[PDB]
Amino acid sequence: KQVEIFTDGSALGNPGPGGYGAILRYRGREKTFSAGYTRTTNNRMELMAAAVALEALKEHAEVILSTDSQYVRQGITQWIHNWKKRGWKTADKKPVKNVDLWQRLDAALGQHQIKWEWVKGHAGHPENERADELARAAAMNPTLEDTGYQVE
Repeated sequence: KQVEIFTDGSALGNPGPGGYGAILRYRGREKTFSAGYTRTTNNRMELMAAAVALEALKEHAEVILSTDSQYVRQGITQWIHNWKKRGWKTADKKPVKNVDLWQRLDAALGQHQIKWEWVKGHAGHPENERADELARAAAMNPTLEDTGYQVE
């Protein structure tokens, strides 16, 4: 009755072609999601992976989401609630970097019960390693445009 989610994102530049990988497991079966983008960043792909995986759930679910992304971890544990208080802007009044994706992720997280597993390394986390392989394979064959990517 719980959904296990494992995500990763990767890009070949800063900005360059990138992609994500997401694996969803529920009631012993798995589903895989992966897509590649022409010009993006590692952080956007790491964040997009989690949003996409949470979007495939079409009803409230109890979720264990495992990701080794430091970026996603800081957003969830330190940044998002402060950014909402400040209307999604930094102190210089610019929109937060990647606000499009943070808002997409935030929408999805507010419908579920999520236990976040912040993993550190591929050893002993085979699904996270597989999600990394998926993301890298998608970066090698991009088909989509990452419309919200902006320089700097």
